[PDB]
Amino acid sequence: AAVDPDSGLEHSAHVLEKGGKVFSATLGLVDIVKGTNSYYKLQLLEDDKENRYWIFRSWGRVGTVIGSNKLEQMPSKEDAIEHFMKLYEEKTGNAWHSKNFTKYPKKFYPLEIDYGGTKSKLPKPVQDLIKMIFDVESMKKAMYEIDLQKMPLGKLSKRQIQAAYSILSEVQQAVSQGSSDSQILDLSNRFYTLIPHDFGMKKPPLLNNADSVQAKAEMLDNLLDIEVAYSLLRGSSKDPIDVNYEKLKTDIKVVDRDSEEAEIIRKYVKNTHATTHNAYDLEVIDIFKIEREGECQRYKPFKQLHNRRLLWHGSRTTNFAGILSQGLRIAPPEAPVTGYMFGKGIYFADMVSKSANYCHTSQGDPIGLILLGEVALGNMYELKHASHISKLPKGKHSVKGLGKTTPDPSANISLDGVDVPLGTGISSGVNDTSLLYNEYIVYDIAQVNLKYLLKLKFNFKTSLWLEHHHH
Amino acid sequence: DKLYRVEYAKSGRASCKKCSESIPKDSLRMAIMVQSPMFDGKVPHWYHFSCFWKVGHSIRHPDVEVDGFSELRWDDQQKVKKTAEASKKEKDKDSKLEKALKAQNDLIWNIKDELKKVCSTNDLKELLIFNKQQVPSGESAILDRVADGMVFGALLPCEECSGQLVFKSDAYYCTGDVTAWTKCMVKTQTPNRKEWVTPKEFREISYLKKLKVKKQDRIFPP
DNA sequence: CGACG
DNA sequence: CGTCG
Ligand SMILES: [Zn+2]
Ligand SMILES: [Zn+2]
Repeated sequence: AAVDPDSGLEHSAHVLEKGGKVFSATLGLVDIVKGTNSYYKLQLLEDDKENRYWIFRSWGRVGTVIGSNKLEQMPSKEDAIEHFMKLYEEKTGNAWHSKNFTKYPKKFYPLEIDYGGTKSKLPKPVQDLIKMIFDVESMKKAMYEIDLQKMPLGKLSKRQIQAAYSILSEVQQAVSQGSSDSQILDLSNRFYTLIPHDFGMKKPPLLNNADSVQAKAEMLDNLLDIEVAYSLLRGSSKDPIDVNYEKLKTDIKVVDRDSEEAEIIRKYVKNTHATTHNAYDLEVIDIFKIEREGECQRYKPFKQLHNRRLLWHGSRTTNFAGILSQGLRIAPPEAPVTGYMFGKGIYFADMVSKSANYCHTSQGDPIGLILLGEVALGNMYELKHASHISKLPKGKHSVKGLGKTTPDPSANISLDGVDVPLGTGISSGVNDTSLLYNEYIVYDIAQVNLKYLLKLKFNFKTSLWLEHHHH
Repeated sequence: DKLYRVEYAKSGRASCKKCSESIPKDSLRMAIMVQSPMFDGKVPHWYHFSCFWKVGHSIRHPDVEVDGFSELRWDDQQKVKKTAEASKKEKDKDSKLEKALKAQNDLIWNIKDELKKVCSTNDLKELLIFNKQQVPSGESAILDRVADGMVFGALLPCEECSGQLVFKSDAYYCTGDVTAWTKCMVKTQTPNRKEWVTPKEFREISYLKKLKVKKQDRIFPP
């Protein structure tokens, strides 16, 4: 762990360890009523050389300068440890070690901060792709960055992030259930404790606004996915490239640029993109035929199904590692909703614009990844508005949200007996609908069979594009 | 809750932020609540009642802008109200209710003075215990609540959190914990209460109260 | 939050 | 503890 710099000893000393336990604690205390949003930091420092020991306290209000600190030199290590444990028990009401911690009123709560040959023979496009999805520099940057607006008190262990996730799901259950205002206040206090927020010196607000709650749930789910990817990176004589390829449990091939299926893919991408809600254009780079291990088997129950279609899906590149490792997955029942309008399931789009907007690519990383899946839709339950459903109606296999714009159905194409909606964007005759582009949804992981995967540059319409386009 | 505060000095130890001299104990003092730079909490900046108006604080209405006004002695309330400046049935009943308020105030204060005269702090703690009342921190609050109970009755526990209620300037606020994370916020001007019961030990001193229980009911600000 | 009677 | 900052 890190030595708090307000002590001026990060180089002269180091935080102390013993019995497989570290002596740095970061406690939060919140009351939305009175508005209190306080932090308490406690450390026991040991000089890198001699038997010199310190106790460092700091306290104040999160994301502000209100507060103070104190550094004491202790005559010994044992006196330091006694001082540390007694201060901890004073400020939290619990002991230093305990399987079952119990919150006590007016007492702080502890926060779980997370600290810390060459003989490959694969084709170069695939090697670049692997370098892309298993990138460690970007992963470590995003994992252990320093954003004092989102994480005013440091990185949070995945445990606490999922705890707050469940608290938000409970908040939504409550708001649904004609809840007590106090039932909401308890969860609001607990959440803002588990996840420190920089509110300057304003009273933290209640979690009544369900929309901002969906937003915070999206944030927490993003952090969870990043934690999972990092844990997957930390999986010799084989080359590291092949080593990380074997983690995927998928067979990858590169379609020939001048191929025919490749040209059909390219026509799909070109037709179904729209510069109307996307300030960029798409450029294909490499096509990839993928075959996941076992997924080819679990999809057989549906291969004789009707209305199998080849559709888009798009996520951030970090997850793609996992996505090839364990196919596409549905959310759990205890997780909250993050914005999707049709419950928890596998989502697809028929227009690359929509699914690509979910790559969240940046002008600094114009590259993104995007999957093509043969999804067995069967019978479409067609809806125009949001609806958090649970049971499909008797006779339906999938759901479809109808937008105001759709590929030209007359241009459909059959690849291996699979409809492909590569037509151009035209108007659908659907009146009184909220979606702009169609959405397809299934609720059984086995109804999807990943077939292809694309690398794409997002050519943004900035000064460079403006010069190349005006000359 | 408010910005300004007024009370009798609980200790002769606070230095005035103007004249930087010890404010004596039990003396009228006025604070301005200011945020602290040392920790995440407001702190009172105390002034002698005199020094407080020389700092140019333009208090329009003390009864509302100053926390703890409704709990001072009557003549001191009048002093704070004056210094803050430098239709028949309606007005008639207005005057009569004002006199009733003065009555109740001077009454509670005579009770507290008799108590402090005859009883000890532990005697008052025992009086509170016997009546199923929580013992607060601070001699002042102890005898304040003893008087509350003796006038209106042993407060009955909260309906939800089961914690004791306490009279604030405007209502009986609950002081209990609905959970280790958040505190309770019930308020009401009509709290349930059973009759106050002085233990028989203090009967010799309860005749030193001459009974005079009365059937009074807490008069709240408009 | 620490400091102090 | 119960004040005070
Ligand atoms: Zn003064
Ligand atoms: Zn209560």
